[PDB]
Amino acid sequence: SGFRKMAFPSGKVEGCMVQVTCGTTTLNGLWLDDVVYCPRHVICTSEDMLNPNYEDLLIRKSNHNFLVQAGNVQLRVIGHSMQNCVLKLKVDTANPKTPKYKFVRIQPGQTFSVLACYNGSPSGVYQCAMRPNFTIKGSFLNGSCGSVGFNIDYDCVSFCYMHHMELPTGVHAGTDLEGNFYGPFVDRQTAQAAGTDTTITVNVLAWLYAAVINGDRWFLNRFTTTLNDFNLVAMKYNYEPLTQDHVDILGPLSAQTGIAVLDMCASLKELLQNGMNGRTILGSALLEDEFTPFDVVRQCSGVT
Amino acid sequence: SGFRKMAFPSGKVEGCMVQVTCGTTTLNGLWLDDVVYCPRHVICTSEDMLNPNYEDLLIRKSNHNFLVQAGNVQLRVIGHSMQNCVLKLKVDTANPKTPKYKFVRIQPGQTFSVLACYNGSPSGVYQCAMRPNFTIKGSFLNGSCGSVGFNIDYDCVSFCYMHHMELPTGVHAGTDLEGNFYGPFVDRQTAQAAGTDTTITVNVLAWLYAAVINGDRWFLNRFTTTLNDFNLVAMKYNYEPLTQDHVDILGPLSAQTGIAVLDMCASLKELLQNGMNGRTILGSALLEDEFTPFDVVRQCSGVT
Ligand SMILES: COc1ccncc1NC(=O)[C@@H](O)c1cccc(Br)c1
Ligand SMILES: COc1ccncc1NC(=O)[C@@H](O)c1cccc(Br)c1
Repeated sequence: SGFRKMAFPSGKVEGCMVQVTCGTTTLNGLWLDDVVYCPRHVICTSEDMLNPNYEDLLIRKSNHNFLVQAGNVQLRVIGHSMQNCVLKLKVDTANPKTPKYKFVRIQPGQTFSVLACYNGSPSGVYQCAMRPNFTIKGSFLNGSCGSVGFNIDYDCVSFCYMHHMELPTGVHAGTDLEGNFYGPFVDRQTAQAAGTDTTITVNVLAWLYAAVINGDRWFLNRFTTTLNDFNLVAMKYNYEPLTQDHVDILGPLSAQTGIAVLDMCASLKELLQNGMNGRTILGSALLEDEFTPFDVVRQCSGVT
Repeated sequence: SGFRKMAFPSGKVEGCMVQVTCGTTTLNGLWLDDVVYCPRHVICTSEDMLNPNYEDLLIRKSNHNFLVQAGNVQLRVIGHSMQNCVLKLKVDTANPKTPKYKFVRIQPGQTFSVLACYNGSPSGVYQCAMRPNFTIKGSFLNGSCGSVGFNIDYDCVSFCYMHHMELPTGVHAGTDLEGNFYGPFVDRQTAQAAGTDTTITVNVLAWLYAAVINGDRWFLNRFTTTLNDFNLVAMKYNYEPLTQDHVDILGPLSAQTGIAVLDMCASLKELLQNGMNGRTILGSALLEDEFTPFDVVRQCSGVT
């Protein structure tokens, strides 16, 4: 028992982290096989970030200008190319620590672990979720760019995020491993405000099932609701509309606990309307939305 | 910017996890050099846990009865001994992945990362704190025993916890790496209720400084207090008494923000007396106490 914001073990990703330097800018890179992936803003100076022309900036850069260091050893750069907002540095050596891996573009609401890095060195790991407005509420300082988000399915690492920037609102934006930004963000130091950060309803319900599984049951009530009635409440509280796909994905949790999805929705409805009244659920005084139904099952069953 | 419950990168610990089986019981072991450390209750059957005589149970066990598997390869056991509540299995091979390490017995209030394991395989990593009542609020299922807690200072892993049991209250108890339980708990399936779980005041103050550093300042007020006045409030709210050692340890955070420790105490006093009024601090609706002043500085400065 017990429920924690748990991240995947980071070892497989740690063995991929390298330091990439170009001119006077140093950030993190991801070394998989004979390719190093890093944010293209590594070629920029502070003056360039105002409105950079990455194609024109990359013309003045040769393979020898990209310094790639893995631990204390220097990798030899034999090719460089830009794919969207990432640079792919072909090195002469395949990473001997390359795990089985995939590049996946996640959907908003999905979760992933982040290995925060500085100068190619890991500092920590934490669990995140892609917000419905395509930002992530991370913990990153200057030099953390190139740090990646990922999920692990037994031995396969699915890289889904690469950190690129911090918005003036303190929230984070980045790309998938093909260099495509999540959301409308551009890799430019400009006015970029995030949209409405709605609550991931399916995740809150999954976390409510996790609470019941771990003994916290005070919020269970004698009521039920319908998808349309629940969604009227969810709209009022800036919660994502619940769909039959969401109900279907909560099936195993509903089966495990014996609490119908719509009954759990009615508990959530009353919690939205009446608040927690000074009470807590799984050590939290607010409704947690960064655990997917998959995460709850995984943690409550011990998937390694 | 941003503040997260961040764990240490787990790679160095993952390379130490092995599976230990004795009879029909399988749990995790920690392989460092040529020794495997695991909870001594591995020699018990379900019937034995009611009141086990570990010395008498260990007499019927020989080196060949302890099956130690690292990945898919079997380690040869050449010695076995009991140190307090841990078993030390001498193997014929030093772990090639042994990092620089220490065994440390932490104080209540200190934090550490846990690598939850099952059958010698890591499932996840999360940040924990030793509660003042010597329990930890973890996330562990049957088979997680032998999973360890640790801290990392650059390249050195300081192992501080080994998971042994779950109390009927759903909280967790375990030992340091010398086999000594934190708190009064015994490795026996008996009535063991935890003491009062007080709030780690110095950590809440450190987290309040983290909030100011990251932009959340609404809770700052025009007041100050004294250590004795603050402690009258802390006693009423089951908070640990604040000492001059605690004030001293919060010195760097006070210096960074320019907010005197006693002024921050006065903000905490008003938050205890008036609550959050439906507001949040660093995405939490309650006062977070599982970040030490060291953790806040580390995260806010990017120590790798
Ligand atoms: C203090 O800087 C950070 C803190 C956290 N995460 C990331 C950063 N870095 C930046 O945001 C910055 O280098 C930048 C500016 C404009 C566009 C891009 Br692309 C990148
Ligand atoms: C479901 O079991 C768990 C869940 C989480 N963490 C640990 C366990 N295991 C136990 O508590 C159990 O093997 C036991 C019983 C009595 C004394 C000892 Br020592 C160990």
